[PDB]
Amino acid sequence: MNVFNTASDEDIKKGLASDVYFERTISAIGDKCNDLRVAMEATVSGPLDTWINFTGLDEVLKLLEGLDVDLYAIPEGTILFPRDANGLPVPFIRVEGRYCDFGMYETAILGFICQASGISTKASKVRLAAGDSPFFSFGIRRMHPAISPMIDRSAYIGGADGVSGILGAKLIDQDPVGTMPHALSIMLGDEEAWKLTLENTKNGQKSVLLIDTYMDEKFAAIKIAEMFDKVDYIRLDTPSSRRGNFEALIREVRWELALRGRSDIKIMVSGGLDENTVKKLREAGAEAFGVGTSISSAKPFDFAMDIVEVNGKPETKRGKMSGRKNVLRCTSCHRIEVVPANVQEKTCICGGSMQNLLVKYLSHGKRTSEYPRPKEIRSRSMKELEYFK
Amino acid sequence: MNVFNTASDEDIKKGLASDVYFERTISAIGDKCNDLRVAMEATVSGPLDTWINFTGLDEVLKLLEGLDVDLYAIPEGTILFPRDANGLPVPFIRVEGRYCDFGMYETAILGFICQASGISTKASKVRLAAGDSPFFSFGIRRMHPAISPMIDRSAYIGGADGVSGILGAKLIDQDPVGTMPHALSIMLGDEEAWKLTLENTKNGQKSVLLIDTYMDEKFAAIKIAEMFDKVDYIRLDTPSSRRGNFEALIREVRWELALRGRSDIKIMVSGGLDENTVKKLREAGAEAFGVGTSISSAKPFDFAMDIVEVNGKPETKRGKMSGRKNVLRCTSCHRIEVVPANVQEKTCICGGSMQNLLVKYLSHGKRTSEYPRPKEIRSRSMKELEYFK
Amino acid sequence: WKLTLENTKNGQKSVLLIDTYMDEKFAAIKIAEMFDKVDYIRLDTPSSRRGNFEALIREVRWELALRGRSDIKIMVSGGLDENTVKKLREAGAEAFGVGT
Amino acid sequence: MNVFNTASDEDIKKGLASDVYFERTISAIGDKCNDLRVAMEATVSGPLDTWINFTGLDEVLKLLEGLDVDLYAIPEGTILFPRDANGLPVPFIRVEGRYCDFGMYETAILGFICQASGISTKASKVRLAAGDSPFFSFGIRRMHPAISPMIDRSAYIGGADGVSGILGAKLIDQDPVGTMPHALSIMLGDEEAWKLTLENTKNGQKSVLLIDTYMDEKFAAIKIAEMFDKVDYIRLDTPSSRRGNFEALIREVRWELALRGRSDIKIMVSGGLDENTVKKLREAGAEAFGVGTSISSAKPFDFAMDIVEVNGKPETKRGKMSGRKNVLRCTSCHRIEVVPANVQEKTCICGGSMQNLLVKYLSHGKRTSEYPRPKEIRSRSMKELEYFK
Ligand SMILES: O=C(O)c1ccc[n+]([C@@H]2O[C@H](COP(=O)([O-])O)[C@@H](O)[C@H]2O)c1
Ligand SMILES: O=C(O)c1ccc[n+]([C@@H]2O[C@H](COP(=O)([O-])O)[C@@H](O)[C@H]2O)c1
Ligand SMILES: O=C(O)c1ccc[n+]([C@@H]2O[C@H](COP(=O)([O-])O)[C@@H](O)[C@H]2O)c1
Ligand SMILES: O=C(O)c1ccc[n+]([C@@H]2O[C@H](COP(=O)([O-])O)[C@@H](O)[C@H]2O)c1
Repeated sequence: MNVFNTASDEDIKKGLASDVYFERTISAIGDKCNDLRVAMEATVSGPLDTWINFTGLDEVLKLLEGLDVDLYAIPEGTILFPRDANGLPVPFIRVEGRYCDFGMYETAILGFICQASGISTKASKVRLAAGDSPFFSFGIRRMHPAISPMIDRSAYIGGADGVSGILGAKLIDQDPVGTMPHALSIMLGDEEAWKLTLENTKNGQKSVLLIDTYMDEKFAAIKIAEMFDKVDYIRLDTPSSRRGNFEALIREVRWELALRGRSDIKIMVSGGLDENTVKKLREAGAEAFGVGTSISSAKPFDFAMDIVEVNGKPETKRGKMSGRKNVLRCTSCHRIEVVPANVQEKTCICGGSMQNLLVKYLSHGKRTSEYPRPKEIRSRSMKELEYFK
Repeated sequence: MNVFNTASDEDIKKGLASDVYFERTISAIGDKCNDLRVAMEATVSGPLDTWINFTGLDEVLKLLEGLDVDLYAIPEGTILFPRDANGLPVPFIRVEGRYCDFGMYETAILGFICQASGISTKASKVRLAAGDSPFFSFGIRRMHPAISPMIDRSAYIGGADGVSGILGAKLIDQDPVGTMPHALSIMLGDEEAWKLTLENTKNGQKSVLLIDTYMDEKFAAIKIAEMFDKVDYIRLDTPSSRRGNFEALIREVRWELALRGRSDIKIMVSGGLDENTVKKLREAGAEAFGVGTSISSAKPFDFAMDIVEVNGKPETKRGKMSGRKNVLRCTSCHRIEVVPANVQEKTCICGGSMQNLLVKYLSHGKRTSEYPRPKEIRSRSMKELEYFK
Repeated sequence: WKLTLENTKNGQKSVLLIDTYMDEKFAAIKIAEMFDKVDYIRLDTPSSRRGNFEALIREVRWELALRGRSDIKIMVSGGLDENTVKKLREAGAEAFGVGT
Repeated sequence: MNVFNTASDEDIKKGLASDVYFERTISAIGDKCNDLRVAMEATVSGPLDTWINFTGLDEVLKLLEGLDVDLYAIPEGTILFPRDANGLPVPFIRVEGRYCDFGMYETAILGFICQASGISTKASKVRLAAGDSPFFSFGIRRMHPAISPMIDRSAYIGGADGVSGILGAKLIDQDPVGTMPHALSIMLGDEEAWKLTLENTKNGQKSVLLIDTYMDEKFAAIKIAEMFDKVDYIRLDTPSSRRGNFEALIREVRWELALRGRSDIKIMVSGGLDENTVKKLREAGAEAFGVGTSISSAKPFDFAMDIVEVNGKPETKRGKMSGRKNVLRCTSCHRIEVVPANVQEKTCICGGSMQNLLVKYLSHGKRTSEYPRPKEIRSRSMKELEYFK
């Protein structure tokens, strides 16, 4: 339909971004369509050995808005495990209405939550490792450009303090983050590149200088210390083959700077960073992190959507549990317990009462509240990430 | 800019889908821009323990067409390793021109080849395992819908005989593939669902019936054998928790059918399939495969783009090899050898002569040939996949 | 099933083997809404159908409670071990037939 | 019923050695009994990563003789894998008749083949490792005495040249094997014990002297060499805690004997022997082996018996393949292929023709041939063990 190999928002809204057997089956159903009301629930088949930071539901609402459907879901930014206290699959969203009215959208709805959720969950992990130190989403270049804005949104909501993509920055309503590339230094030499970068950085923003382009990080650090003065960060993006012991290198640089009484210069690292990498380099002395691929490429959660009830009667296939359900959670020990939809709360001297986490976002196609902006959502997940060490 | 969290083709064409430090650095360069001609080469830092089936270059050409740049690259569908006979990084594409003229596109260019390449490479692996048996791309639902068309294109070029997505089908100029979903059987019961599916399938296409919704695959298979007649395939999408030994189950079904002299009914499997899974189930008796997540979620190759020459002089950073280069390959023992761009061919009694694999696709922004359609490209990769067992 | 029930007397609990033809889940529903005095339901799931015996057992227990028949207890058997027993018990199995 | 916790032959013949639910179910069936003819086949669920040397069928015939049943089976001593060329379970015996007529015997029939088969299969393994060297079944003391005769029978049929048990010896029609115990040496001292043993050994039999009771095997070996003359074997049953390197010790002894030109004295080992142990000690110089626990305690094969057809119609449960079946094998490349009972032979240019391995041993309760004696059976398994390295 368009220039690149992508689906326009129109196309996806028309049911064009889907597996053909859906429209073909709806077509086969024909007249019976009018008489088939169902409730479908999305659950995680995917990785069960990890909690998840739910994200991407905003996209689902924009898609289903208008159809005569009811939509329940766990708010984005909520963190929990895929199975509850008793090993039951936790339903993340429930859709109700005439099957033929939205059935062709299964592909898109899953797509909206699988990939986004893996991203935000990976970012929350990095968030835990980075501690008080700032980290940024630097990985849109590893994924197809068309989805670069949602990648940065999920990395942000997941915990990133900032983002490098222009469009994602816009979406989360923050200024894009950026330092200087090796290119500048390869074209103009270090000195010229460093001077230019400093002359071009204004208040409100910190100075960052890339130093591993030509020299050894240690001598490049000395040269900068005794050449400039207003340099906030020094960034090391050490080539893989020079990374014998990145931690030892970072200690060496910090020592060499303090010796010259320039321990005011902070260190930022980037390049093939991970939560493990981040934790180690931080204990080594790195105070800022540029994290890309590990986050932008997070494996998606394997969400599945199934009809759990038909025309009021619980009905499913082998492997699924039938009936509409709610997701209750203790107001205290954040314990979960999936229950039949006719149960709204449950007591538990363990920690007060258990209240439903599901929330109605659409009623007959209409929104039931104003949707939170990214900042509000990541403010929620940071509070929720609290209960996870 | 648009409804969903995506970048429109306009946005990406405007340099909007990128890391801000690129435009910011180009901006800083200012007047010097006119005097900075560079050649940048994309190489695989990514997985080195595997060959790659290069895909996504078509998207790169549509992006760079118009800029006053020269573009060299390895044609899509070429299969090779990231390092050559002597462990040197193989350059997959080279761009030449004023740095400020395209420098902001680094993010998009990488995005176009990293993710697509992982997909097509994973599909070639499945292609090797499926043997003569047909397999289809069934995984767009795991990834964001906006990029569903490129996913199916790469799975196709990589070896898939067919694809389930509507838009991807259109792009590769083939009819979308589809069978029947559990939903149909959950709403109308098996019998009704099976009868409907058969009545709704026309010549040119084979009949496929999903059987694991309510019954045990074995008894559902008997019931179908002695109930219908014109049923080409039987599809098993056995729930994970019922998959004690999927291979043994498949043998059991095949035996039970032959006993009733209905070995004409073929078996198709789907659900969490892998190349290993595919190889085993095929040795077990499965004759068709629906492969999703393992392919749609393939890890991306970690491509990196660097300035390798400036205003005619070889120049790079630590970790990269400078100078423009060519990629020569033996016409026989498909051996590779990266060399300086002033070397077009090399002899080698090992197998004739070594000829350059790089091909000029853009000259001063103009195409230098008509771009191949998906069918032509996968016809190339199947020939190339020949030299790989 | 009818024969087994008619043939079981007081002092002893009723036990019905359910995995012979149907999927344990649907066989469990069918029994719940067909009988009433069935103490135990026994699953001797064939090895090749045992993808995740624990998950299957949870599925059955849920499907029964939904129909308010959580009074029906579950017994497992077939290639059981102390490890197997500990896991299936945490899964919801209340009786075990342990052989080999 | 008797002194010890055993089932008399009467008890087992009466259906007393069984799981109660069998008679209880037959009882429940009542009048329908007259109308329920079935065919049940025994298959190996058990270890599938190994071939099996089938044994114990003789016991099954003595149990079923008289009942109006037909019995097919693979002859004892046949060696093969549990699954055929295509991964299908191989049926080892088939019983046909009124279910109520023998159904209570399932427990006993399985018991007769599971444990015996593990024993004979383990012995064939030791047989392969022992090579040309003789080994004996020495393990009845680890198992309940009541079944000591069947243990030695299976170890013999499996490959043992001799057996230590009195009753088992009788059953295989051979003289029991025996050397001298530590007791004799603990009560009378070595010299007296050795002299007594020699004075008490007659022609036809070799002399064997236990030497590790008091001295170091090396010095005890010297002492014997220069004290006696007609000593055929020297037996080392070195205590576990003295077995630092049993192989090195054995080499040391052999050297010390040859030095004194007494390499005519052969060495026999015993104590915690295995096929691996046997292979190593044999390469070390041991020429005879006393093998116990590893054989007498062999894990049983997990045989299962199921109704595969009812009143002429193929019928089974999930997990089993229905219908009566035959087991065909190539007269050459000893390949197997289970097929429907209406197939007696199959061609295969691979190696002549495939002929049925199943053999009718009972017809209406009557034997259809004279049953082979143990010697004939192990003569068969040694020929069959040929095709296994
Ligand atoms: O400097 C920036 O603002 C910047 C923004 C986005 C990505 N990057 C670069 O891309 C690399 C990190 O991506 P990755 O996948 O190796 O983690 C690292 O070498 C950075 O120099 C750099
Ligand atoms: O039937 C189709 O045409 C079809 C097209 C695309 C995806 N699917 C389904 O999605 C599942 C396979 O995706 P996956 O990631 O588990 O490999 C499998 O259970 C199929 O039933 C099915
Ligand atoms: O139901 C009984 O009373 C019964 C008594 C003894 C043994 N069994 C069966 O034998 C199997 C268990 O033995 P095992 O070695 O697999 O643990 C299991 O499938 C049961 O159905 C069953
Ligand atoms: O000497 C015999 O005739 C003899 C007959 C049967 C068993 N044994 C002994 O029992 C031991 C071997 O049994 P095992 O289970 O350790 O292999 C070994 O120490 C022998 O001395 C010895």
